[PDB]
Amino acid sequence: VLSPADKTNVKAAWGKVGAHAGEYGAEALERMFLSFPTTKTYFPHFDLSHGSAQVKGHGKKVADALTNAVAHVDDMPNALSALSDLHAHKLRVDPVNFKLLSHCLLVTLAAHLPAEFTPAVHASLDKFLASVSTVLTSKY
Amino acid sequence: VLSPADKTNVKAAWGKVGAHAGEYGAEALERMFLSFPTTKTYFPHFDLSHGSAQVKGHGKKVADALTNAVAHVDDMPNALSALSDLHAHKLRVDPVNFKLLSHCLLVTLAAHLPAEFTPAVHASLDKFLASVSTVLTSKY
Amino acid sequence: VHLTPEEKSAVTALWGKVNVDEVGGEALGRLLVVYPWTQRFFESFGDLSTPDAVMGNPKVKAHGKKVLGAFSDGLAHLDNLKGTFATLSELHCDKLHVDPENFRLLGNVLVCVLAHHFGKEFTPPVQAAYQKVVAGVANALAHKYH
Amino acid sequence: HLTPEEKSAVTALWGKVNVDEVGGEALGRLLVVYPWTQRFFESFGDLSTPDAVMGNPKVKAHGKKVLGAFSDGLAHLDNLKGTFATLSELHCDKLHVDPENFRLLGNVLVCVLAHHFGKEFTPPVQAAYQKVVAGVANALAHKYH
Amino acid sequence: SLITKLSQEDGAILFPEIDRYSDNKQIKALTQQITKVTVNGTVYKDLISDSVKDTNGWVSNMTGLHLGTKAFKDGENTIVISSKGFEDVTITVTKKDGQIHFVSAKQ
Amino acid sequence: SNLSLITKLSQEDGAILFPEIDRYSDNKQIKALTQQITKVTVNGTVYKDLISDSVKDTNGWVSNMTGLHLGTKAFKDGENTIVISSKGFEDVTITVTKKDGQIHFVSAKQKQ
Ligand code: HEM
Ligand code: HEM
Ligand code: HEM
Ligand code: HEM
Repeated sequence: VLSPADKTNVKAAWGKVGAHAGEYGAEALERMFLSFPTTKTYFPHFDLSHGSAQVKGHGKKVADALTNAVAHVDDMPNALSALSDLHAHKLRVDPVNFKLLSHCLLVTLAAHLPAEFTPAVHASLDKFLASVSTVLTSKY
Repeated sequence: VLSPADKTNVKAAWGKVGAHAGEYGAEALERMFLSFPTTKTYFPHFDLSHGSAQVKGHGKKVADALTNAVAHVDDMPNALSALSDLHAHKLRVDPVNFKLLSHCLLVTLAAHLPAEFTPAVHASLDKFLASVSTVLTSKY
Repeated sequence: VHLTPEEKSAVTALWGKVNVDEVGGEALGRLLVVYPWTQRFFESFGDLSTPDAVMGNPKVKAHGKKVLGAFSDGLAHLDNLKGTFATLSELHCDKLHVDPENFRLLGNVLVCVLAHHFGKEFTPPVQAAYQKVVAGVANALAHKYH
Repeated sequence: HLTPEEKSAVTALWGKVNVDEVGGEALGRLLVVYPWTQRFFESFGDLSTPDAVMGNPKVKAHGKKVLGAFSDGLAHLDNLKGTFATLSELHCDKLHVDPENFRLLGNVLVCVLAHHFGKEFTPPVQAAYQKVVAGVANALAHKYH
Repeated sequence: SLITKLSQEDGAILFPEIDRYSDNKQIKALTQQITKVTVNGTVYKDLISDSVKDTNGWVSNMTGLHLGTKAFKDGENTIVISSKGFEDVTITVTKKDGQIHFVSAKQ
Repeated sequence: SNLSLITKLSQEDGAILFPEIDRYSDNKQIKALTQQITKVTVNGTVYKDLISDSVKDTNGWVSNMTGLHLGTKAFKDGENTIVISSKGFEDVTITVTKKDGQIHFVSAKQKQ
């Protein structure tokens, strides 16, 4: 379902992120906690203040899991299998929350990629984030 | 996605439908048109009155598509590939509508299978209808 | 949400046949089995690891009775659901943080439980009237979010 | 509701919005990113590619009507339901649009604002705009119930 | 027989039956496909969603077709509406003592 | 009288397919005609609308996303005549030839 054009777009946009992956993951998490405060209840023992080391730390793990998913775009269910198990079985994350984080990741990419975030690239990144969400909610 | 227990449950419950497939599909469509009237706009060429031959025929089309998906439960994206092209590219069905028809199909099964619709069978049928809906919305 | 006189009559005739001690527990129990992430909110209820543990759990049965009682309250005040559910909306939205999509899921599980119990009596027009009711209850419970 | 600081942040960013272009960009992206929404715009002509959508004059003109309604909402934040009552009836009774799509359009508008403003579209500025677009989506869905 | 009346607004007139959301698919398609509007020979501009008060402008919205009265004169006024794939619609209106009256519509 | 919209057929096991008789066609006239089919006859034999069942070796027809499928039970060697009736449309006459197991498209006609 992710077309060759979509894979090209995702790889080109995500490749522009590069070394800023942790920074952008932390920014997307902060956007989510501020816009959708109920999402904070999933991290009760985190310091969720602006610029917190725990948020920065978690943002880099989220961004690296996305970088791994871009490299394994042809076999995403296998690559994110263990992560699908954690979110559904242990954390019990409500599937509506994946749409909230995906939106905040897209908003962060739009804010940092003025030239690259065209309507076609936006549609490709949306398809990619929806495919990751589908995989992460598949173990219910 | 669908566990061996889910596949067993779906095969056993859908096998109880048998020769009533068209009847149950027509009943689920009628439930959908009455409960969610905006869904009628997808069938402007239909006589949508109770017991109409067009709704009866379409219900048999839908139930037979589902019987085919139960037989190809191990490779549903491939079996439903052409049907998913049609619903996305030609019919432009809004993904929210697949949840409405899935709910009306579940209500029809609950009304006709009193001795089999246990909580586990209900959960397996819900997962099956959501898997069909996932394939049918994958070609956007 | 507005029901026609014929819809209001159909809803009330079916509801009088509902076992108030069991239907709520069955709907809550099925919500916990079919959408397992909802168990996150009922951790004080104990064992919910299997459909038997859920359906036989006394706290699930007792809570489901409170829920069904609130649905009965809504049925008696169909023209003022927002006011009727104001205190419950404040509880679910400000204290519990239940995403309002879960209100829609519970309403739909209740509709499946009614279809399961009533069979052929739960006709497509009877279901259409109950869909207006459960959407109205879900919208009144989500009101303190907006 | 919006706090005074949120209301101020929203108004300061909105004054910088090009009213002739942002609506077309948000509508065009809705049609490209969620293609089932094209079912409602068959009268607009060619929407077959992202370039045909973004260059379509009817998409640009419609975006101006939509952005004008969002501006009307921004001037009546305490009475969104009343402000959108006739539009809500239209979208339900005449257009048959599922209200979930109102949430999708609000989120595409937030992405367009982030894209145009970059670093200026901070996490607190976005949180205020999320309240606005959810309030507009809920007002437009009101006459469905 | 589809256009039969009009209403007066501030520096503008309104045709309610020229409805872009009509239950009659032919009326809906004609309004949606409008390419040209002229009043007494003067070409009007589609103002999209702006007010048409005292302009050579028109707007088609949920309440109908709103026309500014900048090019209106005393006596017989001729409005010509052109639509892609449709025959031109001629609307005749009369203006006297500030009042505009519907005379006829032809196609 | 010649129909330029139906120009070819494909052969299936005990069936023939007219892909241009499309109930989802971008041509609104083809779409409406296919949607409103009321009668299908082959060499005078009335065919039954099988809705979604296989038409293999039947006196049956199905209109779906790949076109109009007709079973070949009433087909004979030489000239075959197919008549398609549709509510509010003029009858469509399709001529095909059968020889050595092969069915060939000859012509399609319709008044107006
Ligand atoms: C794009 C989607 C997501 C990706 C790629 C992702 C990725 C990850 C990764 C890599 C971990 C750490 C794994 C480990 O070290 O054990 C994690 C943990 C976690 N995730 Fe997600 N996640 C996603 C969505 C969500 C959503 C939507 C929520 C809830 C609002 C959420 C809540 C959590 C929580 C609570 C943890 C555990 C944090 C801790 O206590 O260490 N995740 N996720
Ligand atoms: C739309 C249907 C719903 C109705 C009518 C409803 C009704 C109720 C009622 C009557 C109570 C008791 C309030 C009190 O103690 O005064 C309650 C409590 C509660 N509800 Fe709901 N509720 C609904 C949906 C949900 C959903 C979908 C969830 C979660 C997935 C949920 C989670 C809770 C929790 C966690 C409590 C507190 C239980 C406890 O601590 O004993 N509710 N609800
Ligand atoms: C929440 C945001 C929305 C706002 C503020 C909005 C606003 C508007 C406005 C101002 C009009 C013109 C009404 C008039 O002619 O008087 C309109 C028309 C329309 N809207 Fe929306 N709308 C929204 C969302 C949507 C969505 C999500 C869809 C579909 C997926 C949609 C489909 C349409 C269509 C088809 C028309 C008619 C276009 C025509 O015939 O030219 N709208 N809307
Ligand atoms: C469980 C999900 C669904 C299944 C299995 C299903 C199955 C089918 C099948 C088998 C066909 C006929 C295909 C053909 O001609 O080859 C069809 C057609 C169609 N479907 Fe679906 N469908 C599903 C969901 C939906 C939904 C949610 C809608 C909209 C509310 C919808 C609207 C249509 C329409 C408009 C047609 C064409 C009808 C005609 O022109 O006769 N479908 N579907």
